[PDB]
Amino acid sequence: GTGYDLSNSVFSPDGRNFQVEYAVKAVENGTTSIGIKCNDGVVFAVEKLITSKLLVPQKNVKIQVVDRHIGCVYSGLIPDGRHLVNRGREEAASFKKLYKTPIPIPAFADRLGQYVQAHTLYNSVRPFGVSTIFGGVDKN
Amino acid sequence: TQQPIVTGTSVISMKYDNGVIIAADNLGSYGSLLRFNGVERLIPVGDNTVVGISGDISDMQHIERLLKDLVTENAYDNPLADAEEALEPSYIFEYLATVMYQRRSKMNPLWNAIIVAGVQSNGDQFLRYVNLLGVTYSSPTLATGFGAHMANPLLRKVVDRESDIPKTTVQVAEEAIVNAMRVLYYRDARSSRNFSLAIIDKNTGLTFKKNLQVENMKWDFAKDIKGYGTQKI
Repeated sequence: GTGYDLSNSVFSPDGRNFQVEYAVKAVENGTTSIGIKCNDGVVFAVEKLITSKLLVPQKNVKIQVVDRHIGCVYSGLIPDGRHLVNRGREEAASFKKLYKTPIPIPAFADRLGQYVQAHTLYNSVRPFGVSTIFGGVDKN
Repeated sequence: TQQPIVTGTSVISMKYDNGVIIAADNLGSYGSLLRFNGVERLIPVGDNTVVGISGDISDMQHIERLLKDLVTENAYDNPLADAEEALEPSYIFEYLATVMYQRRSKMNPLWNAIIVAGVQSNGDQFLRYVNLLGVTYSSPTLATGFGAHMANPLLRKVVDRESDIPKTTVQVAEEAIVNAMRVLYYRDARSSRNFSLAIIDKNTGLTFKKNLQVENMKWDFAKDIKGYGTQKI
């Protein structure tokens, strides 16, 4: 039948999760942002649309830092992005508190990964409406 | 409720015309055993504040971790973190005081005595104390433990009241502090000869001196002392 797209964790007959696919649409509708890996670091850049002359220039920062060595930028629903970074920060603090060393990028990546995946498991929550580009430098 | 195990003795400080000075030796005692010698008890926060801690060393290390986090946290979504919105000495103190008082109120204190030294953004000198009970106070000179009994009297001969601050130079102040550290080394059984000293100047910034040593000690007169009353040789 139909209606497979009305609830978040439902598998459609072809094995898809339509709500996650709709979340992607919100992302594609967002500003463009990128990341470039160089020989010893990474660079992040984002497009900030000027809705009007009234926006104070250089004041509505979109790129965010996690711990002291990680950068995160995203496209889509900005509030969802912030929510994800808040979690990322708690995740980083937790790792440093227990292991002392600042969190490795791959480790941090999975932390965000597991959390985002978690929001595709229940119909009581909605998927994140953002795609996130992040990274930094670590032990290796 | 607990009991201190590895401990740090005195932390002394005073303010002069352009800033503040704070010092503390590098010892970590275990009862009467002078167990550790490479212990730094002066914690720099940014470039305008230094936190000197005495008491339980395990709790000191915890406070250290708390401070590094305050810095990280303050930098989040803060484009002015190294300017107008950088951590002020007064913000750091209020935070620690708050923590100290909450911990004693839950009958589980951080067994320490802390002195926060720094220069505010408007140039004002900042010097305030807080301990395991949550008790706080300010004075031209501040010292914890033994230094409260032997350092304040010497440091107060230099700055006895507020009006003496502007008349006091970095040289005079540092000289007074260094002499006090020597006196403490003479009469405090839990002190060390090596210590650190930090200066927070509203002009020269933060100067952190490591591996200082008590020098110019008088011991020669000891050769003439014999017996405990009637012995002649």
